[PDB]
Amino acid sequence: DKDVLRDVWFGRIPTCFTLYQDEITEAEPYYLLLPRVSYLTLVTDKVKKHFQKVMDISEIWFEYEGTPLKWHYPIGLLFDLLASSSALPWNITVHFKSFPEKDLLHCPSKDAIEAHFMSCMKEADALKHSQVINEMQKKDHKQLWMGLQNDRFDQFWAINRKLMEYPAFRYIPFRIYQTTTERPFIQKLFRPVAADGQLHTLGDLLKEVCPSAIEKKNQVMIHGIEPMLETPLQWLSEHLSYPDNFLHISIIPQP
Amino acid sequence: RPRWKRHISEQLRRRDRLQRQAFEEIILQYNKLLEKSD
Repeated sequence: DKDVLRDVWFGRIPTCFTLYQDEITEAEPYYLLLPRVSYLTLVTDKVKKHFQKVMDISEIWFEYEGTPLKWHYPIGLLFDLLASSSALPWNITVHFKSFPEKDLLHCPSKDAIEAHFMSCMKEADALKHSQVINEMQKKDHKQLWMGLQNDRFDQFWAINRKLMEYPAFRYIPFRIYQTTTERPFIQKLFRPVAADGQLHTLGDLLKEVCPSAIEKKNQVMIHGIEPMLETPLQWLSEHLSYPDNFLHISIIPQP
Repeated sequence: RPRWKRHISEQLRRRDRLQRQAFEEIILQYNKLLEKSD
């Protein structure tokens, strides 16, 4: 189903970067389409280029509705978990001072993201794979990053298909994020096939892991859609997984 | 082909229609003025 892979990779989020009232300076908002699959770090440079004309120091951090955004979460998940309900565009407020100690350190360094991004893959592979990432050379690793950094679907997915094929997955890499839960997210072990070999379902995953989804009717959103629970769990892990081989699933309220 | 497979391809298509294509043309124009006016 190469059709789904392309639709997910080329998904964008309209975002309006506004500068906070306290920031020193006439600054006009910056409009930018964010790749749902990428991270705020990669898009941060263009925000620095625009607002740098008006400025102080460039230790930037973004907030949405007053809660800073996490550099480690994909842009897609963050919008899904926090902003999906409100109208477009994604209204982000840019800050250059008052840096918070609760948020992650200053915007991570290009490799620090590549490192974090590959850690999510090696971990992911460990849940689904023996091992494959250990087989392929360190030459291919730069292809997976370059493909994501430069948004080259072909360059990225040529290598990533090996990570999605299983001999005739042991576990499904997933992280369930809840807006109002003490923990950051819920990650556990789950198999794509039951004791009788039947394909597992999205509803089965939640039933075993996050049963609290089913007064205060929740919304299971992935990549900005509500996929009906009948969906086989494997096909999601093969197609609707983020570039880091992980299924980030959001539990959201309803209007 | 399956209902649940088709539903996701419908939802993704409708998604890009409201989110990306809705703003792709206007956002690029705006940025060109911003730089042309600076």
